[PDB]
Amino acid sequence: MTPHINAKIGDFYPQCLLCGDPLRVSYIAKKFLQDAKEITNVRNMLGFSGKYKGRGISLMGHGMGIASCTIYVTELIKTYQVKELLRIGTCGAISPKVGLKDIIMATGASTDSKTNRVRFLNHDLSATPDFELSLRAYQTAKRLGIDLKVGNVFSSDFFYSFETHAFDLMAKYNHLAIEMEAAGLYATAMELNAKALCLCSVSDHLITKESFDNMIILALEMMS
Amino acid sequence: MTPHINAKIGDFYPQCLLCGDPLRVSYIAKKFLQDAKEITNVRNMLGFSGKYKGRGISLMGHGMGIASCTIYVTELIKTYQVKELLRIGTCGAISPKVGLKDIIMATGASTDSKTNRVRFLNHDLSATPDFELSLRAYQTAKRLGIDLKVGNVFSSDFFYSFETHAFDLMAKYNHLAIEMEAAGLYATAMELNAKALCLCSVSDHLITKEALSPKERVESFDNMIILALEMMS
Amino acid sequence: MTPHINAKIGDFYPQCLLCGDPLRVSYIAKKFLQDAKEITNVRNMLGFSGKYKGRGISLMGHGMGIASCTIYVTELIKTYQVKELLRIGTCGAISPKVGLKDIIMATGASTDSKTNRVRFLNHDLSATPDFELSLRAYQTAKRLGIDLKVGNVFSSDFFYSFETHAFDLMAKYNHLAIEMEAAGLYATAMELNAKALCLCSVSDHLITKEALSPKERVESFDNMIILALEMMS
Amino acid sequence: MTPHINAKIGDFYPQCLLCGDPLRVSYIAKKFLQDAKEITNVRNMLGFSGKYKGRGISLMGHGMGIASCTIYVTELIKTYQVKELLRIGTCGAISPKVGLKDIIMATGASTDSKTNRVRFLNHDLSATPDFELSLRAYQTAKRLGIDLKVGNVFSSDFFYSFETHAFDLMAKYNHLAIEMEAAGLYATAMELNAKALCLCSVSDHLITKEALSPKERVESFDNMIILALEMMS
Amino acid sequence: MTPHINAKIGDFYPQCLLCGDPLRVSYIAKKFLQDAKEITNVRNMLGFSGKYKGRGISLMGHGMGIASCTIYVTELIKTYQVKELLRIGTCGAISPKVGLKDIIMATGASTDSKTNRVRFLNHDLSATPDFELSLRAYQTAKRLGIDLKVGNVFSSDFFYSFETHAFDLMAKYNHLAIEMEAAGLYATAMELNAKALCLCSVSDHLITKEALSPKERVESFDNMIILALEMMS
Amino acid sequence: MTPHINAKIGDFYPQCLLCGDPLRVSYIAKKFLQDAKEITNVRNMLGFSGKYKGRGISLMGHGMGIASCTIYVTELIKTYQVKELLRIGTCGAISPKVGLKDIIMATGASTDSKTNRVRFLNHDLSATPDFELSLRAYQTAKRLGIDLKVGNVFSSDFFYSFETHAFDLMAKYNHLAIEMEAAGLYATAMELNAKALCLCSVSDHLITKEALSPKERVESFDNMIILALEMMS
Ligand SMILES: Nc1ncnc2c([C@@H]3O[C@H](CO)[C@@H](O)[C@H]3O)n[nH]c12
Ligand SMILES: Nc1ncnc2c([C@@H]3O[C@H](CO)[C@@H](O)[C@H]3O)n[nH]c12
Ligand SMILES: Nc1ncnc2c([C@@H]3O[C@H](CO)[C@@H](O)[C@H]3O)n[nH]c12
Ligand SMILES: Nc1ncnc2c([C@@H]3O[C@H](CO)[C@@H](O)[C@H]3O)n[nH]c12
Ligand SMILES: Nc1ncnc2c([C@@H]3O[C@H](CO)[C@@H](O)[C@H]3O)n[nH]c12
Ligand SMILES: Nc1ncnc2c([C@@H]3O[C@H](CO)[C@@H](O)[C@H]3O)n[nH]c12
Repeated sequence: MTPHINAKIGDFYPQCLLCGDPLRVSYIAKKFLQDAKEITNVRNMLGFSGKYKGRGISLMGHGMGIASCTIYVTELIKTYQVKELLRIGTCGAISPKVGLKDIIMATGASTDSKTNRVRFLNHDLSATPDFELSLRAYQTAKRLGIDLKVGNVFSSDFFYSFETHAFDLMAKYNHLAIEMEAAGLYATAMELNAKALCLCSVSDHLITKESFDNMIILALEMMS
Repeated sequence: MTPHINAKIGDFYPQCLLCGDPLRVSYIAKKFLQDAKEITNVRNMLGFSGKYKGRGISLMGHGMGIASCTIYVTELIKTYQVKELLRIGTCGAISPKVGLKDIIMATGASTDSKTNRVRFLNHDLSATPDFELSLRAYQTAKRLGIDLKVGNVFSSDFFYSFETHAFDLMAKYNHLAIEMEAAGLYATAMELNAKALCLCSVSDHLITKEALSPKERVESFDNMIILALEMMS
Repeated sequence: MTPHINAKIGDFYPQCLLCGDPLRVSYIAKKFLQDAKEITNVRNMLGFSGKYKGRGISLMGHGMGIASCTIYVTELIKTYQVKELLRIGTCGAISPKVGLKDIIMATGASTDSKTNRVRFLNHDLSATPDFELSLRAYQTAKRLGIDLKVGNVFSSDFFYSFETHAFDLMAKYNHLAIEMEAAGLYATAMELNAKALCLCSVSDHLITKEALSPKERVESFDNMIILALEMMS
Repeated sequence: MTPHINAKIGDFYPQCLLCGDPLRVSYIAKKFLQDAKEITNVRNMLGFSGKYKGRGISLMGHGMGIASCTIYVTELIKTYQVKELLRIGTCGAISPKVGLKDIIMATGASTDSKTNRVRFLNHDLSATPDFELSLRAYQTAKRLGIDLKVGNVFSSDFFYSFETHAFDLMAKYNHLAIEMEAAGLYATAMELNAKALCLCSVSDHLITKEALSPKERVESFDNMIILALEMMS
Repeated sequence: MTPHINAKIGDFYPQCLLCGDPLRVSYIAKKFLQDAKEITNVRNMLGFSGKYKGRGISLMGHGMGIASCTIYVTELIKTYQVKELLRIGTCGAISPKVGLKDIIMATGASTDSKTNRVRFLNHDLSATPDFELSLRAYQTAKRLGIDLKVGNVFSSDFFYSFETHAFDLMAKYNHLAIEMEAAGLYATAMELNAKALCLCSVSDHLITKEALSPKERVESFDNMIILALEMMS
Repeated sequence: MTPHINAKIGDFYPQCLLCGDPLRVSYIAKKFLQDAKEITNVRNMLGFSGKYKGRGISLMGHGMGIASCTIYVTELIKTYQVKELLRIGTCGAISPKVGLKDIIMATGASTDSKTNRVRFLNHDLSATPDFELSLRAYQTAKRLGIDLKVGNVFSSDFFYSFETHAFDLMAKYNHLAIEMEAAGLYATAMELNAKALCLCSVSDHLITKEALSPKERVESFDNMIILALEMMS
């Protein structure tokens, strides 16, 4: 076990969905999985294992911020042998190319964190997902009739930003939304030779100021 | 209200104890507070309001890491008018001068985060607590008989460090332990003109190599909890 | 009629193949492009327009290094109205998952350059290609039987590196090879709302030191050239 | 015997007051010490030993700027076995919470220097004083009826700043004044396991534009001096 | 022999004139050299050897940008035994001290590149030419009657800058013009213990927006070419 | 008139010799200057005005480190209208090209300071002297038979370095010795459009550990002193 997860070794399936909110994790388990079982609950951060169309899938909460997400993903990969990690979170849109409830696939995750400079020789790590997973998401979305928005996200250490004047420039450079974990998810899976992908649903639009079941079904179907 | 707290304005007393683990927040509520009332629970991050020896105090969980801690502390100060914030967390020791279950008062919080450079002109912000709260901690601990170790902590973005070779250097510069929130709590309270202090109890020793169970991280630290409650009385 | 291109507006088709070496650009025009016409030649950096399976395609040399690549790509987009930019080049392998003659599709381009920090608020810009273009490359490679390797590249300001001790760490973080332009092409295309993708053929293995002979170098690369022309038509 | 101090080993008491200005060091020796003795004079940077109310105490100049301070402090600790170093300097106020001639105790020293990143892994070192000395100063100030302001200072490489637009942000983050050595004093004493503290009296008010004269910066701060001598007794 | 130069070892003279544009290299070979042989042409990047008024000298193109220039200079020094490198080229004026057609000798080259921090301990490398070459340029221009402006240049990674708002500041600090290679040339010559100098001629004024005609760009730089060739004699 | 200089306006000649040690400044006034007159003494930092071979010449102490040197140089130029600043001093050699008693002319000054990044858009400022002054020194040294060594120096914030393992790399990049002010003097003179040059005499070798005796130090420094005074005539 670990300081942060109290599941037995082997309780996690090799494919795992991730959200920051452990209550969204619990919602998915109850609504979409058969024979769901809570397997961890340290710090109220819940994880579950269960079945979707007969196939095992795990769920795990990772909290908020790159440092929190990195703890849980590192342990899922190294201790619990998880191979495929699909984050399904929320984000604040900053681009006119997306609207409320749109699903974004993050093909790159920029950041204001120092974590990847520490990891990567003080240079610029382009934090990216596994390509096969990104291709799988695109094809799965197509057969579900979901319109996938695709681009970069900006993973910030700040929910309440001190650089809101720079949102336009981020959007100019194909950043569709801001969240707070993807660059850490991506860098950790790169570090540990695992397959990761971030999808986020737009819950706020930061420019225009304006029930993610479709993203959940997308994630479950691409793990089938 | 706020995106991460569903208490209404006025639910928090202006003095608030803080832990990363909302279950520790839950444990302190049930055991030490009379008429404890759960006042927030978004994302399972629990907060409480209750009285301690007749004086009202609040409790709030802040999650793990500077980014998580900053969200909750910002919201407590700006929206819930919390005035004094006392973090009582855990940490990993990197100094021979401390052992398991020792209490550390962080008079400075160094960091490998970029957050304070972003806040502070790309310069070095020396993240520090409110001196009056630190003096209270020292005096209260003296009165209670608690041996308070005082020094810097290092607030890291990494629980699993890529720089374990640097631990002796950190300890040479008076860093007693590593945790992951103090520099953010301190900078946020500095930004927002509030009073903050970080106390942390040693749950791991990174040199003599020990570690405490997740249960033990809630249960073996009543000394630090009582010290915090007494400071706020 | 930019400082570095003397074509007229309208001489470039909206899809353009890019190489650092203008002589390779010339090779492609003479071997593959019907009705190939030279349209620019400032600094001996040649560009061409022609047709491949009935579709208009342009070709342009960009020289070596992010700064050189950035000049040409900026001018192609902002003056000559190029919308899709497909770069093919060579690279030096640093990963045990790729070998000589492999074709790599760069789904991200890390860098030791300061250019993207200058462009992007002194933060970390994750320099990435257009997804629909990468989709086309994968689908076309499968169709042509090419076993496309997919991962990051590291775009360096140094051909002769001062950090060869870091190659294993780059390879651990899914960098398959080093070249010197992709981070620049990707960031310029992101800035200017254009669709770009980089493919590179492994001519040299920086770890084992194996290297293609000149005849091998042109034996392969022809496949990469066909891939690029096929995905653009 | 160092390049910068020509005292003999054993001339310094373990407790030493420090000023940047050696003529203030001279002023203190002549006015407040019995049996005072000039023990060093290299580069006109004077130091003295003598008694204050029967008790031995040393005084030493450290010049202006972190690099100068670090030289003298390093030598006082490593060569002359000084254990307690109390700086009593001057500063320029940037916060409305203080005025001319107020005394400030620096519970942290932010900086625009690169020295602490060089010392400390290119991370953020929170340069802080020894807590027991800081406790000593608060208690003695109270005991003497001296009003003592407490907060951070910002130690800059610049007397003539290029970032005066940033002073309000500094003041917002609890920086009461700007001086040029405390960060280096603090980090050197952390490096070398010594006890250090910085007090500074406001000699310039950067928001209203007052500036005392050179004569005045030596003679107008007797309360800070008496405070320092008292906490060393 | 080298990946980017296909001359035989010994084909270059120890003194080599450098220019970014290989067609300008060819122009110099035609108008100023006798018995000139083109000795290298990889990537259309021409180099020559021949006689300037009876004295053997070489010419070599280096492309655009620090990374491109560093490749060619490194190969000239380490493989082809070049000892004195004189670089000429154009620049964009940012100071009121220079105007169109002025020749600038760069006694320092500042930069927005990360390359010298990678080279030099992440500190500030002051990239400078060989002094004897600068003195020889100064005496040769005086003798030839050529007015030589002397100061710093700024070597940018960006031909199309994102920091045009900063040009006045660069000019205040004695940056007369912007180009894209000198900082790399100087750092490379310093690494490899070779002598190097950069002259540049103002073809464009980035402030007043004046520019030379197409004819003038062909014909106005002969005085700089002659100065270079003469100081190699 | 300034917080650090109590000279009357007009007390300084427009040509000023600088040295960090005010007692060395006094020594120069006392031995070489006709009608030498003390004009400032704030903080025991002496300065003088007088005549050498009939021409008026000022001397000024600037203390140790970039921050201190910047204070005095800024005030000399801005308040006292000093136009030409000739800095002498000592240095610690790190290159095998120089030995004890050698006089070094610094045509560039690298640094580990953050000052020039703060000054210069967070980019790399190449700190360089005025070229005319460098020629004057070379020509005067020639006339006087002095074998003047020319290259870069490294201006460090640290007398007691934490990076001694890097000295060989510094010397590789043509850094002949280490001192602590030149990068600041140069940047300040660039900022304020003044003419400055740094000369330093090798008193110690940090590689071979040779050192000049306390006596033989003063006879080696008269040569550099006379070089400086002869340049200002
Ligand atoms: N402006 C923003 N708007 C909506 N959601 C987010 C988020 C995401 O939601 C969480 C913050 O509520 C956090 O984990 C992050 O992934 N970050 N920033 C946001
Ligand atoms: N060796 C250790 N290293 C880093 N952080 C912690 C902590 C603290 O406990 C949590 C991480 O387990 C988080 O709240 C952090 O601040 N305890 N032990 C730690
Ligand atoms: N070790 C290496 N091996 C093969 N090719 C390259 C390249 C590519 O080839 C060019 C340098 O020869 C340049 O344009 C870059 O894209 N960089 N580094 C390389
Ligand atoms: N407005 C001001 N700004 C910066 N430093 C100082 C100082 C201090 O006084 C000296 C500079 O005058 C030096 O010791 C510095 O720490 N006094 N007033 C200052
Ligand atoms: N604004 C500018 N104006 C004129 N020349 C240049 C240059 C020089 O000309 C080349 C770009 O055209 C480049 O390699 C450099 O040598 N850079 N920036 C310039
Ligand atoms: N290793 C070293 N050796 C000799 N001199 C110096 C110096 C020079 O001498 C002073 C240090 O005593 C300082 O101000 C600088 O000018 N810095 N570092 C030195």
